[PDB]
Amino acid sequence: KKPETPEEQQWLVEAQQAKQGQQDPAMVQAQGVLLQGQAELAKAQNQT
Amino acid sequence: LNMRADLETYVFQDNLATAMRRDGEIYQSIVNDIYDVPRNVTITLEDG
Repeated sequence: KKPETPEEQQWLVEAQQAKQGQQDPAMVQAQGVLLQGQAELAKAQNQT
Repeated sequence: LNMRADLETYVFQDNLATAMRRDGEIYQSIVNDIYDVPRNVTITLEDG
């Protein structure tokens, strides 16, 4: 959307870069339920 | 259209009698720093 500064400015730009910073690890972390299946490949190499 | 004509002269009548009533909302007053005047408007600088 980008700031249009209607009555607020400081809280917009601050939390804008902070919300974008949350998105980057979050999408990778969402794969965590499927990381259980990837961990089977890790355990496969570990037992051997 | 005539109602909108009445509202056209509303701003040029009421504002004299009542006093003031410039539209919009802009930071000019105390509770932290004052005004907005110097240079360009800018993102969270000059008065902070």
